[PDB]
Amino acid sequence: NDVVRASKLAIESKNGHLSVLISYLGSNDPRIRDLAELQLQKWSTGGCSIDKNISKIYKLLSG
Amino acid sequence: DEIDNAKLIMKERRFTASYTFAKFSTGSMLLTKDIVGKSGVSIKRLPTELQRKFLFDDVYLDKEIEKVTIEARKSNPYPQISESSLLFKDALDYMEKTSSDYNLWKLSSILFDPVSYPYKTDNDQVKMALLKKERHCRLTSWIVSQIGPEIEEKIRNSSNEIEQIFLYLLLNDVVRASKLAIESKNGHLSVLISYLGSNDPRIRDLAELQLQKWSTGGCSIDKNISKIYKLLSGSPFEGLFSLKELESEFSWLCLLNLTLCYGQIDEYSLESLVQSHLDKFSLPYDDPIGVIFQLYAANENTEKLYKEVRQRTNALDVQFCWYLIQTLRFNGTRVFSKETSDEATFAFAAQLEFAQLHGHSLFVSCFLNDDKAAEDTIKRLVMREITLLRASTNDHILNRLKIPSQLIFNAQALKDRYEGNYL
Amino acid sequence: DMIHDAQMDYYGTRLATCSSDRSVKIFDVRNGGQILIADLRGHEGPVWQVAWAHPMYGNILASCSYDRKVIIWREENGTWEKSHEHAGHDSSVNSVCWAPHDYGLILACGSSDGAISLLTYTGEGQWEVKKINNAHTIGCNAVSWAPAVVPGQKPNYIKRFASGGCDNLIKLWKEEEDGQWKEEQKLEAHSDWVRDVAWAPSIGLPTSTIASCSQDGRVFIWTCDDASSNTWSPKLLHKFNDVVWHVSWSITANILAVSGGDNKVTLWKESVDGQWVCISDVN
Amino acid sequence: DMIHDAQMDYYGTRLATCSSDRSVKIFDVRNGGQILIADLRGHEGPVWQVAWAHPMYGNILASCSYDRKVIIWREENGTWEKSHEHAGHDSSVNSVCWAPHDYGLILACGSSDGAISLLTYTGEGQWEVKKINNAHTIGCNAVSWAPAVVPGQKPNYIKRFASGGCDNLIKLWKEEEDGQWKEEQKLEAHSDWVRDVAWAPSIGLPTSTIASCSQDGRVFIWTCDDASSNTWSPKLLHKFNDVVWHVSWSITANILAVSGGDNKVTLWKESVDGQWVCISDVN
Repeated sequence: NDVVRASKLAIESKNGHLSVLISYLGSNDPRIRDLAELQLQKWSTGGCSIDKNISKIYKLLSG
Repeated sequence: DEIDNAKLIMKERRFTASYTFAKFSTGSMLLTKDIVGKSGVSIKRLPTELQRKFLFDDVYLDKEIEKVTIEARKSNPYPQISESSLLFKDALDYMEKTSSDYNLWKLSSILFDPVSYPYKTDNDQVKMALLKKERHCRLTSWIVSQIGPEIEEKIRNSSNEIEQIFLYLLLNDVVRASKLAIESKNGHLSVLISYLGSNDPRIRDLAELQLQKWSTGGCSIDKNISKIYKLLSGSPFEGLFSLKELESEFSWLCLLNLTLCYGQIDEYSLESLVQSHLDKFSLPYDDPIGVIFQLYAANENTEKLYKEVRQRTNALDVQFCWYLIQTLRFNGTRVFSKETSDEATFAFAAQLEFAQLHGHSLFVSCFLNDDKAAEDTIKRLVMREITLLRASTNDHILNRLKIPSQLIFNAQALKDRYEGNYL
Repeated sequence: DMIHDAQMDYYGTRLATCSSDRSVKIFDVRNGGQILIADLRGHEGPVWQVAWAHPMYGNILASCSYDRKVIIWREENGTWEKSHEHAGHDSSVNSVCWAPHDYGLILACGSSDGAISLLTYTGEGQWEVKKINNAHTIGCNAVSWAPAVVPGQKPNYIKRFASGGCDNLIKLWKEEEDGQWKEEQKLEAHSDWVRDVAWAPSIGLPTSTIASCSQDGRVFIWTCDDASSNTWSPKLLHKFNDVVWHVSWSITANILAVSGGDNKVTLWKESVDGQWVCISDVN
Repeated sequence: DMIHDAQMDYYGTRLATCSSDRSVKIFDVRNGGQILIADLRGHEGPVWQVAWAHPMYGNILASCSYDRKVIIWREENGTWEKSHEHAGHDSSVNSVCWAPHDYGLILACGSSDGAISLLTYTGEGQWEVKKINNAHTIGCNAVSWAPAVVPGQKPNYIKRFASGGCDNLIKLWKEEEDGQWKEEQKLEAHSDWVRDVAWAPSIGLPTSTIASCSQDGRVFIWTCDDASSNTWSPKLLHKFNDVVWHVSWSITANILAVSGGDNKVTLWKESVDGQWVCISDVN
């Protein structure tokens, strides 16, 4: 439940787009919710090629 | 016994004892008369007034060319820039992370260098609100790294835990600011601190409607517990218990971090948002990172402000000016005039002349909009320094810049022709 | 002992000089170091100004003098000789200047008698002299050629050139499309002898300027907004409590080198605000 | 290490000095040679300007400082002590100045908080302080007293005194015949912090003048053509590409000593023509 040091890192590694979501993580917004989930569904097509971690994180947004 | 005409001719001409002369020469170097020459022609060269080490290495000038697309203009064959993907970011690498430079640059690389979704979702109402925030974070996430020692250390100072919390909030550090709220038996804070990150009118009114009642006949409350509720009110500076008083000990850039984190007074563009903080406070004199904000703040009047700012501009490096106008111009980011652009392009392209760096001169010069002046300059710059632009400055530059075939041959011969009777 | 004027050559290699001893020396500066090469003696009086021609015509140097004569020195493989001479004026010849290389090869010389000659070049050792009698009242000191601005190929140019004198006026000039020069305008504001006049070379920009200095101790920068109509509005740079001798324009930031006053030399630049400032003093 | 302001005494004998080390030294120059006498330490911060009072009241020296306090040092036979102190301002105190000896013995101090105090003297170790709150926006830097111009005996004077600040305005002031000072006028033209303001002492002549310098690099010489003309028309002396720090008036030829720019110091005299020139550079 440490969003601040989890974001400081997201930016320090050139993985900025995370720091953004990580921001929305603390609150409930259906836009984000669907943007992560509707995204996840598409992620199992032919490109099962991304960190098990980037997904785990989007998963945290699904609800 | 015969220097009498040197008293009549010197006197017939009005030529006084103190007759001195000075004249610049094509090579852009002056010659003032000092007894320091075989004849007495101290040939001083003109000092560049440009200080940034990476300009002297080919890799920069070279690499930075690959970033562009060159195309001959519609009134001659002289090359001019068609498309350039030039971001402040580019510069970051050739510098050291300590200088205010890296700052001034890394800042714009945030304020202006473009943000973007990495996957391919297409809901404009979303992608537009995401970048709107990806930029928001990136900016605070930066200021948090500048006020770092400034506050991180001001906290080793207080046997007043409630004050410590408020200081942890200032670092946009809600997590460690909450861990403390609970560890001191001041739990009700940890709750609000939770709502702090989002906009809920209930909380808003619960803090403000509360504050109003707090000035009746109820004292002994910490200036800090209030300062914190104030952070919930929405606008902390135009508040009923304002925070404008912090100014005495907190550098302005700290307060700003507040207007950007808790200051959402309205759900609108970040640009004008920054402009709001400025309306209430003044700013450090002679500070570039400061100016850069005003430049980002006054979004439509950029050129009007830039020009207006250029009158006390000894802080904004001619090279930066140029670079700014161009990263803004070629990304569609802001509104810049043709007159101002080229105006500041001669500026830079000239320092590079004075720094005997005709790679940069010629390169920058291609940024000229005036087909007349562009041709005009290039013909000059090349005609004079061809040898200097050939066999070793990495061998190609001229062709790399789509210069004209006829001018290369034309001017080149002209010199070999010249050297012909000096050898 | 004391040198008068000294102008570097085109590619920045040689460097012609001349002083009161009637001797025009031509050093050569390959790598910061000076190295005399020739000592062309040929004036019955001190030499005043000197001017190198555009390398487009071999290598030419021209020097004028108080000896009422102007000499043009050619070069033909180490051979520095005289390929022509012109003594068409009755008094001293204070200055010389070459016209922009597009108008061909033309030399403009103003004498102390109040006239001005214009040596044009024709094929071989031949030079015509379309001269301007009584162009100035007491005499002429400075001559400066207006930038080479473009209007069948090889277009006709508004061949202009200014020149200040002892009458306090800085008269501009123009080649009438028939054959001779008629003074396009006079410029008054100087309260004494106009010492030097320098036509600042248009950095492509159409805002043609001109600077002048005189015994009164003022330097004016005549800027003109020409919509086909002469309207040269002078602006004061600075007044020193002594005479200003020469004025030359830098080549890119329109940096005016002001040579006059206290044996010093100053530099100026027009600031983003309209007023001119001193950037540095030279010594 | 580095001294700030240093003003000689009345008869030109002693010479008070002060620098960033919080120490006010009082040398004495009998025959070109310097000879320190006392080192009055008493400021918790660097001392800014210093001012000697008219020998008419024994020998008094007053120094202000960044320590928010102003000290007045008396003298009683080699005895250099403090006969009073005033810490009535919340911030730095940039300057001090004594009113012409006719208005009695009055000290005018402007602080960095935007206020101004006026220590008048009453019989014994007692000093009243009629203060001017919020006289300038960001703060005050210079304070200069208007010349002692005459209108029962010992007439009432139009006790005026100017003062520039950080707000870019050079406000003049006047003692209302009742008790307090009301700013008679504001003077705008400076585009940045007014560094120093100096009321040129009327050489009997009624044409009262005033000069000011500021961070923009301009020095203006404000003028009141006549008396009660309410009018002050600023005129530009010169703009340098760096800040000007101090400006003091010579005493007879109204020679302005301009201290600012390149670590240099220049002198200016108004020429028979209205325009101001540089007479010499100082080093």
